[PDB]
Amino acid sequence: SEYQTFFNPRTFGSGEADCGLRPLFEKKSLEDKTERELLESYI
Amino acid sequence: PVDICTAKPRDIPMNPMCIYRSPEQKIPEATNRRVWELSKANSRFATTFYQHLADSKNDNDNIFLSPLSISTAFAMTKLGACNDTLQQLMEVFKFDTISEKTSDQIHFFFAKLNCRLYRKANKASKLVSANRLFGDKSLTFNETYQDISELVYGAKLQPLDFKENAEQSRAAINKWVSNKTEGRITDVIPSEAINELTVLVLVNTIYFKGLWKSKFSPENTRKELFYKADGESCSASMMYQEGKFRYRRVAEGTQVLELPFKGDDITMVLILPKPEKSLAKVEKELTPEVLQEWLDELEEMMLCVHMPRFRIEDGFSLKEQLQDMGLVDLFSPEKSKLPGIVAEGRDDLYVSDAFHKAFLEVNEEGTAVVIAGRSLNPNRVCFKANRPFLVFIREVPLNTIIFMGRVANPCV
Amino acid sequence: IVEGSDAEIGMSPWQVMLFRKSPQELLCGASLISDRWVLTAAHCLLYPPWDKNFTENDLLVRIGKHSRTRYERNIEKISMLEKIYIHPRYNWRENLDRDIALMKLKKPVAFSDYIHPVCLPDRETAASLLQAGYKGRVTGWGNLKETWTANVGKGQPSVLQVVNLPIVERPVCKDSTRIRITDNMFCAGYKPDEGKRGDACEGDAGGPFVMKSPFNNRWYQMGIVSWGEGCDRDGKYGFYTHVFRLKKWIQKVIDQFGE
Ligand SMILES: COC[C@H]1O[C@@H](O[C@H]2[C@H](OC)[C@@H](OC)[C@@H](O[C@H]3[C@H](OC)[C@@H](OC)[C@H](O[C@H]4[C@H](OS(=O)(=O)O)[C@@H](OS(=O)(=O)O)[C@@H](O[C@H]5[C@H](OC)[C@@H](OC)[C@H](O[C@H]6[C@H](OC)[C@@H](OS(=O)(=O)O)[C@@H](OC)O[C@@H]6COS(=O)(=O)O)O[C@H]5C(=O)O)O[C@@H]4COS(=O)(=O)O)O[C@@H]3C(=O)O)O[C@@H]2COS(=O)(=O)[O-])[C@H](OC)[C@@H](OC)[C@@H]1O[C@H]1O[C@H](COC)[C@@H](O[C@@H]2O[C@H](COC)[C@@H](O[C@H]3O[C@H](COC)[C@@H](O[C@@H]4O[C@H](COC)[C@@H](O[C@H]5O[C@H](COC)[C@@H](O[C@@H]6O[C@H](COC)[C@@H](O[C@H]7O[C@H](COS(=O)(=O)[O-])[C@@H](O[C@@H]8O[C@H](COS(=O)(=O)[O-])[C@@H](O[C@H]9O[C@H](COS(=O)(=O)O)[C@@H](O[C@H]%10O[C@H](COS(=O)(=O)O)[C@@H](OS(=O)(=O)O)[C@H](OS(=O)(=O)O)[C@H]%10OS(=O)(=O)O)[C@H](OS(=O)(=O)O)[C@H]9OS(=O)(=O)O)[C@H](OS(=O)(=O)[O-])[C@H]8OS(=O)(=O)[O-])[C@H](OC)[C@H]7OC)[C@H](OC)[C@H]6OC)[C@H](OC)[C@H]5OC)[C@H](OC)[C@H]4OC)[C@H](OC)[C@H]3OC)[C@H](OC)[C@H]2OC)[C@H](OC)[C@H]1OC
Ligand SMILES: *[C@@H]1O[C@H](CO)[C@@H](O[C@@H]2O[C@H](CO)[C@@H](O[C@@H]3O[C@H](CO[C@H]4O[C@H](CO)[C@@H](O)[C@H](O)[C@@H]4O)[C@@H](O)[C@H](O[C@H]4O[C@H](CO)[C@@H](O)[C@H](O)[C@@H]4O)[C@@H]3O)[C@H](O)[C@H]2NC(C)=O)[C@H](O)[C@H]1NC(C)=O
Ligand SMILES: *[C@@H]1O[C@H](CO)[C@@H](O[C@@H]2O[C@H](CO)[C@@H](O[C@@H]3O[C@H](CO)[C@@H](O)[C@H](O)[C@@H]3O)[C@H](O)[C@H]2NC(C)=O)[C@H](O)[C@H]1NC(C)=O
Ligand SMILES: *[C@H]1O[C@H](CO[C@@H]2O[C@@H](C)[C@@H](O)[C@@H](O)[C@@H]2O)[C@@H](O[C@@H]2O[C@H](CO)[C@@H](O)[C@H](O)[C@H]2NC(C)=O)[C@H](O)[C@H]1NC(C)=O
Ligand SMILES: *[C@H]1O[C@H](CO)[C@@H](O)[C@H](O)[C@H]1NC(C)=O
Repeated sequence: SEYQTFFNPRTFGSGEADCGLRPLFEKKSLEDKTERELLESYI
Repeated sequence: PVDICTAKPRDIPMNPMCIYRSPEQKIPEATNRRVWELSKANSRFATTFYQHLADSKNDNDNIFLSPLSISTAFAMTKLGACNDTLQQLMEVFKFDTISEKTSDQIHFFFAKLNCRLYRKANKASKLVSANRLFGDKSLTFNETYQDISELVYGAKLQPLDFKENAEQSRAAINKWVSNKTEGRITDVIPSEAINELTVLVLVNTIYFKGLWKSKFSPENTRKELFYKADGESCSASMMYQEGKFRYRRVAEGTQVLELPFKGDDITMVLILPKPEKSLAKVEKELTPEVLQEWLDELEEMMLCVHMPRFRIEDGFSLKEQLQDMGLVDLFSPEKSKLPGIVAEGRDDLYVSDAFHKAFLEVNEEGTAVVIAGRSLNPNRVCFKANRPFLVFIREVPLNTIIFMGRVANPCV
Repeated sequence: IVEGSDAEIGMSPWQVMLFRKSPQELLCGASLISDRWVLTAAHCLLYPPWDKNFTENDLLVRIGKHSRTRYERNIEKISMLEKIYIHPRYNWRENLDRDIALMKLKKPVAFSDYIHPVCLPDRETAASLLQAGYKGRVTGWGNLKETWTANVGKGQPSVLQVVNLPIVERPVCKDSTRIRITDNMFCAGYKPDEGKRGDACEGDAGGPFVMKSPFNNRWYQMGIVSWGEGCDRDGKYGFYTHVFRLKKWIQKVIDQFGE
């Protein structure tokens, strides 16, 4: 739906499927003080 | 062909016309003991010689010389010396301490010592030299002495016309030294030093510029004041870098630093006294024993180095110093004894003058520029040479002092 | 980090702190890409010119930390390393080209609100976000400013620092330095006529340069803090190892040694 794995979990371990989503932010509909500053720069 | 660097004493007979006889540290790895006792004698000579030289110059004058090159040169006269001339040579250069065999074939073992040093510095660094003895053509030189000279000293005594062409002979000598060093060392012999009474002249010049093992980046270089001994400021180009270096703060706050050249076998050692203690004081209170002791105690660590880039071209007559140290008969027309140099007939031969000139160039390079990364490696200490410091260039394993000097004024 | 700010709690749950076991000292930063692998910079472990060659047994990592010195009970986790892998053609002899290393933990670490892996880019994500002008986030406990004097323990932050920087054009990077650049690096940082500033500094190497995907809203590590000349110097930029361009080697180490 959004993220497609690349490494084999056998030798890579767990966590790739959920990589990139911070427990205290994205996963809680929260943003940090300056991530907006990053999107703005995206043309 | 005869490879002096591999050949042994017996391979080729080259005994002197006369010999002399006078009434701890561990030996380095892969080293011939005779070459080693020779290297230790030069250090004892360098100490006494540097002292006379310093007490004859201005505290604000730079100094740079190669005691090794001087000892080698006078070992060539020793080859044909006899009686009091020979004795004096032995005592002044500290040859009267080493063993019999080493003493008798000293010229050979100096070649051996030099072979080893030449191939180590030229691996990456710059170590060129131009040495020679010049005699008036009216004389008849000993051919056996010539063959030995060319084999062990690189060239045989060169006949020139001092009696009829002193200036032209003067120019030929300067042009010849300049040729052999690619324009690096010029005017070794000043005008007036050679006239129609000149019979024999010694000339030994040496140049160096080693590729730093870890070089300074030019973008970190800037003007900064340098405080000379008199008391005046001075705008100098200060280089800077951080890296791992052998360092040590010794007695009375004097700092010791070793900056190795590519290869690690040849390094530069800086002695920086506290702003309070004068360089002149360290120059008098330092001996080979204490220096070796400091060098033994150095620890490797991350530190910053602030060093001025400089140039030292020091040339001078060796005559006065050496006489002052006791080498008298060699320079005297009446008393000199150098039979071995001349053929049979009757010689009134003696050394007219001896000239030395050494050139040291130090800058950022000493091919891709290197960078080291952003990991945490804090500078434990910082070595800022913004005031007079001593310089030594040595061969690590053998501890052979190749060059020694003082940077008393780097600026313009 | 020069000109950054105290990161917020859990703002960078993949940040890893790399220590030399004994004597203990903070060497570099690093990132968590799974529950058993940590990515970092190669010169943080291997640098022959300084006789630096750290191996599994000389190392250790602390994960999920915020404060630089205070022990954060029940939040941070220490882990030893089973093995470390340095890119075979990492060029320590000149420009640190391919400055990358992988590290396998003794045992997998447990995730939490404080420990969480970051994503590695795919060709597409790397092609749309890796554009000049676009900003990424650098983080670490490195120094707060450049220094030229003895500086053990000087200029250090009390907590994780963070700063956002814009990727620069390859033409500008190349002309800002005389160090032969390669396609395996990319530089970030503000130009002189931009007024604002900031950069990574001594101690930030190995740390991650991340970007948030506007596509799936996930964070991706596009770079690894690698090198610079000084810190935040006018007309100079910080350099980072191009992670995606080395993904082939990362995969080669993983499904060959994580067996
Ligand atoms: C000995 O000598 C010594 C010295 O000496 C001196 O001298 C001195 C001496 O000394 C000794 C001394 O002594 C002491 C002295 O002597 C002396 C003596 O004593 C003192 C004396 O005695 C006492 C003597 O004397 C004598 C005399 O004489 S006089 O003079 O003195 O005089 C005589 O005389 S006469 O004349 O006579 O004769 C005599 O004398 C004697 C006599 O008779 C008897 C007698 O008679 C009787 C006499 O007597 C005397 C007396 O006295 C006695 C005296 O006394 S006093 O009182 O007066 O005196 C009187 O009494 C009375 O007198 C009598 C009589 O006299 S009259 O004259 O008259 O006769 O006398 C008697 C007397 O004594 O004197 O006789 C005598 C005795 O004798 S007797 O005999 O018996 O003894 O003398 C003598 C003389 O003089 O001599 O002294 C001397 C002198 O001194 S002064 O000072 O002076 O001078 C000398 O001097 C002289 C000297 O000098 C001369 C010497 O020294 C010298 O010498 C010596 C010797 O020599 C011989 C030396 O030593 C030496 O040394 C040496 C060295 O050392 C240092 C040594 O050696 C050794 O050791 C060493 C060391 O060890 C430690 C070593 O080294 C080492 O080595 C090693 C090895 O090497 C070989 C190394 O190692 C290293 O390195 C190596 C290498 O190298 C090179 C390595 O290895 C290697 O490895 C490698 C690797 O492996 C791992 C390999 O390679 C291979 O394999 C590999 C792997 O494979 S596998 O299969 O497994 O895999 C591979 O690789 C691979 O590859 C692949 C491919 O590639 S390529 O390129 O090719 O194709 C890959 O893959 C990848 O890739 C890529 C990339 O690419 S690139 O490049 O481009 O980058 C890829 O691809 C991709 O990408 C690309 C690119 O891109 S971009 O864009 O980026 O650009 C692309 O392309 S393009 O074009 O396009 O671009 C591509 O594309 S394409 O289309 O093309 O395809 C792409 O592709 S893709 O597909 O990818 O697209 C890739 O991919 S990625 O991404 O991943 O990258 C990839 O894949 S793929 O498939 O794909 O392709 C890979 O990679 S990975 O990643 O895969 O992995 C790779 O892999 S890796 O890993 O590698 O990377 C490769 O290639 C293929 C292959 O092939 C090559 C190899 O192979 C196998 C291997 O090899 C092996 C190694 O490992 C590593 C390392 O480590 C280890 C090492 O290191 C460095 C080294 O180290 C160093 C060596 O070798 C071993 C050894 O050897 C054996 C040696 O030996 C030991 C030695 O020897 C000894 C020295 O030193 C030198 C010199 O100097 C010093
Ligand atoms: C031209 O230049 C050359 C180069 O130096 C000179 O050549 C040297 O000349 C000296 C003597 O003037 C030579 O020394 C003498 O060598 C003799 C060696 O013979 C044997 O010695 C022992 C024998 O027991 C053997 O081991 C050896 O293999 C030889 O077979 C010695 O016997 C001589 O003894 C001397 O004793 C006293 C010193 O204590 C002297 O005062 C005596 O006069 C006596 O000579 C001496 O040691 C030397 O070997 C020569 N070397 C070379 C390369 O040939 C020329 O002298 C010089 N000539 C001119 C015109 O200047
Ligand atoms: C030191 O001396 C050497 C030679 O003794 C100098 O090198 C010589 O440099 C000249 C030009 O400066 C060369 O001239 C050319 O000679 C060839 C003959 O081989 C001739 O065909 C050409 O028309 C030209 O005249 C000369 O070859 C070269 N000598 C050699 C062969 O090495 C050197 O310049 C001197 N160094 C200094 C400046 O003291
Ligand atoms: C940098 O240094 C490490 C450590 O090397 C030491 O000496 C070696 C001879 C070996 O005995 C090591 O265990 C010591 O710690 C190097 O690691 C070893 O390197 C050798 C040869 O390169 C290799 O055979 C070993 O497998 C390595 N470690 C082990 C398991 O012994 C490392 O390779 C060195 N690399 C560089 C760039 O110098
Ligand atoms: C040198 O002079 C001394 C003084 O008399 C003499 O005894 C000695 O034999 C001389 N040496 C030689 C052989 O030249």
